[PDB]
Amino acid sequence: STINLQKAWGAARRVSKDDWLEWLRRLSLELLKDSSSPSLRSCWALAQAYNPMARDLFN
Amino acid sequence: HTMVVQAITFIFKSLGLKCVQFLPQVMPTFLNVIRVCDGAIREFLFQQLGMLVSFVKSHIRPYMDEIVTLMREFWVMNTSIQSTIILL
Amino acid sequence: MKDRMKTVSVALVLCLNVGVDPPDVVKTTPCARLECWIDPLSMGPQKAL
Repeated sequence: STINLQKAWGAARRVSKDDWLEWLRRLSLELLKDSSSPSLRSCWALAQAYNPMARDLFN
Repeated sequence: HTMVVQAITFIFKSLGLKCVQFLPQVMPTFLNVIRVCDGAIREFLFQQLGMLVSFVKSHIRPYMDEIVTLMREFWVMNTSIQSTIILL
Repeated sequence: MKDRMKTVSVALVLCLNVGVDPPDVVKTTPCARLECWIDPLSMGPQKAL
């Protein structure tokens, strides 16, 4: 359960504002998809549609 | 609409007999949404409310008046909504 | 009525243990609380018991 995680971590080839923003979005969504607590995971489907909801479960 | 409630239900079932804490926060708004929406989601909201009541059992006392008022208002000879309300 | 009988002694066992709820129960906010027509939460545990 840490193959996608490693790819989301060690990309680090971004060269633009949008590229780093995409890195952030991918990192955030992935963290929700796989979480020990079931309550957080259930929100994943909504986050993909509404971004402002992300950046609130990030911490 | 849908996802927002679809998640909430899943939380309650997972928590067990501890979701009661969140009743004052959720219930006042939830009912207010049913009175002001489109004909395309009322049945789904009623079904989800039924599931919520099933999970919460006796701690649903203070909201029964508003629930009953809603059922009174939205009971019509239409065949579809009647089965949902009967199951509720 | 030949088979007369009587009762002479009474034992009153009370497992109250005021102030703490056992794991099995989750209680409503008002809840029912009177015991022998006394509210146990208006005093101290020993006096109420």
